[PDB]
Amino acid sequence: SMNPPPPETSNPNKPKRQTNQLQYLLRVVLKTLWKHQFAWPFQQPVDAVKLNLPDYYKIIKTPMDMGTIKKRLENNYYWNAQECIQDFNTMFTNCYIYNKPGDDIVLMAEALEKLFLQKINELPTEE
Ligand SMILES: COc1ccc(S(=O)(=O)N2CCCCCC2)cc1NC(=O)c1[nH]c(C)c2c1CCCCC2=O
Repeated sequence: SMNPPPPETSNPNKPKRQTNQLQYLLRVVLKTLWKHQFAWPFQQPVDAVKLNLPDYYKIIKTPMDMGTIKKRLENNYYWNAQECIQDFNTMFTNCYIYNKPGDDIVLMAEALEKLFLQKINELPTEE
């Protein structure tokens, strides 16, 4: 079983803008999680081929990861902050669907998610 193509990170047909909320999402929220001890399972799409996980994309139909989110922000793929927040939520949801209580990755996801929520609770004012 092959990996699916990774999520689109650029769309030359979508209008683009910079906002303070998107600045905060890339340079505060994403950066805080990206530099964290537990970031590494979440920095790129799950490679079901190299890791020999042929059921991963049978179970996870909306994959998402912080490498994709980072590239989406850097390519101005998001217009609304909620599009980016939704991607982080999807990434965490996938981890809790595929993995079980007691798995190390679940503990890593919980710690990253706590930090994500703390940072998003300080999202700046909308324009
Ligand atoms: C044993 O699992 C790994 C071992 C090493 C690395 S790695 O060293 O980072 N690396 C180099 C080797 C080839 C893959 C590309 C990066 C990653 C992973 N695995 C993840 O990054 C990852 N993430 C999630 C969200 C998952 C998983 C897989 C396990 C649990 C299921 C899951 O939900």
